[PDB]
Amino acid sequence: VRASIEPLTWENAFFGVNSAIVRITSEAPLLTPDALAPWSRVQAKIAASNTGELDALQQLGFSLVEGEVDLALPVNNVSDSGAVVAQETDIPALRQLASAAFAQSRFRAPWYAPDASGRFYAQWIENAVRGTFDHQCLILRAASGDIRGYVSLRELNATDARIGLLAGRGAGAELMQTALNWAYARGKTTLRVATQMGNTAALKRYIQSGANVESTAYWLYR
Amino acid sequence: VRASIEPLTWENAFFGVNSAIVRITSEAPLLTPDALAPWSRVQAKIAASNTGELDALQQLGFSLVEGEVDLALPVNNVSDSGAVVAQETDIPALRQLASAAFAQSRFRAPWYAPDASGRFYAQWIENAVRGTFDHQCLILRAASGDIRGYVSLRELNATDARIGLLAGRGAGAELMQTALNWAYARGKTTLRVATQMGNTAALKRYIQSGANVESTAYWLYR
Ligand SMILES: CC(=O)SCCNC(=O)CCNC(=O)[C@H](O)C(C)(C)COP(=O)(O)OP(=O)(O)OC[C@H]1O[C@@H](n2cnc3c(N)ncnc32)[C@H](O)[C@@H]1OP(=O)(O)O
Ligand SMILES: CC(=O)SCCNC(=O)CCNC(=O)[C@H](O)C(C)(C)COP(=O)(O)OP(=O)(O)OC[C@H]1O[C@@H](n2cnc3c(N)ncnc32)[C@H](O)[C@@H]1OP(=O)(O)O
Repeated sequence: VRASIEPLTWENAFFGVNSAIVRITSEAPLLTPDALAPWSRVQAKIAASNTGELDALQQLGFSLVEGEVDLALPVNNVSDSGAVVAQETDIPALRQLASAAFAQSRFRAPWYAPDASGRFYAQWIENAVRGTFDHQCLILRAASGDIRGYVSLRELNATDARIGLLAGRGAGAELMQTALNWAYARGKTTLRVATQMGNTAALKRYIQSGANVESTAYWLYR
Repeated sequence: VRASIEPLTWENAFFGVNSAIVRITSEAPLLTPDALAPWSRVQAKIAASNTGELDALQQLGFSLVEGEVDLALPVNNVSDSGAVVAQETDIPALRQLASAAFAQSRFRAPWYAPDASGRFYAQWIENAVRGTFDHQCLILRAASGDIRGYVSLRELNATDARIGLLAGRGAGAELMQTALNWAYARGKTTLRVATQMGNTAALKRYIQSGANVESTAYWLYR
């Protein structure tokens, strides 16, 4: 296996770690134990179909962290769910929800500090509200005015949008409708969303809403 | 961590190995390096969501071999693809096809001998041909009489049937039609099918056919 090793600059500043990511290409230097050695953490993402790469990376000391499924949904005029655009005043509530809901990502212990995953996704949802990572966060409210669901969205290109984060017990159908309507309004044909392999509730909901699988992957760390 | 460790009786005789399967549970002896010692190969299948078990096993030196997705679809509106029940005379051709099609299985080298996977899948399809009404291999024919595709099927219980192997380039739709019809003929309401996480062509076909995800798992070996 040949691959470049490059620092994950953003994550390093955010987590306070010395981490890099492997990028497998024909032209890169040989991937060797010596090259990998000084890094506190190294990450690799590979297609789940590529058993050659899996074996090669396991023979360089990498372990499975999690599998990922990336799905796509056709976008049509589904009509709105009554969702509203999150405002700056919703940030504390959303950060709290997200930190609780996304504690078990690929930034989980023992790979990262116990609080790292919650911090990462609290920041993600805040950035969505502010429009600096995702473009918007959309919210559903209960009768009491409390948030019962949210979904963050961004435009990817001329044809595609992507769900960043999505959460809300019993609100899955409505949140998918919300995300598809947002994409439709922006002239997209395709709405993309990825989830962990283990997240059967999410997979089921995406498929119920019209998704099909586009790619599958493993994240492996050293 | 506690787990039972049991010999894989059939595989041991078939492959000529001394292997066992580990299943993590509270009412079992501690899972230790010593308990794992007297085996040539140990397997574990875990829910993809169970990262606690993943890391327990990785601490004991288990490695990912592959991920699986199990899906189900309702048996509703069925029809006749023109498929036929495989006969003894079809066995040599089917063994040849299945050995080739399912090469990159969880019995691939380096985990097993180079010929192991081919032997296993040829035996699988042969067993299906030599089955009764409860376990069959069905063949789709080209106009030449050649095998265009095949699917193995088993009755599970009062409500369910399961697809074992399914293969035929350009024949996915017709093979799913065949399977649904077979299940219907036995008054089954639910059809189940598992595939490897990396098999996006199979995943897409199953979802196109109305399947949704039921469970996801990793196979790890030591
Ligand atoms: C882009 C991304 O963020 S991907 C990750 C998606 N987000 C999450 O995982 C956040 C937590 N999950 C959720 O908010 C919701 O489960 C959703 C949005 C994924 C799905 O919502 P819905 O389709 O309405 O499903 P709902 O929440 O009603 O769940 C139904 C059942 O799934 C189960 N379930 C739901 N989430 C989980 C979970 N994280 N772990 C285990 N079981 C779960 C529940 O037990 C529930 O009850 P039942 O099994 O007794 O029927
Ligand atoms: C229960 C089980 O056995 S699950 C495993 C299913 N069986 C297999 O994987 C055997 C090989 N594959 C096949 O027989 C079939 O392609 C099926 C049944 C999976 C799907 O059939 P269809 O839905 O008709 O898809 P089709 O055969 O048209 O394939 C579509 C594309 O996927 C690709 N593809 C199919 N199987 C595979 C595979 N195992 N690995 C990589 N790519 C594949 C094809 O090359 C084709 O590419 P193209 O569109 O660029 O020509």
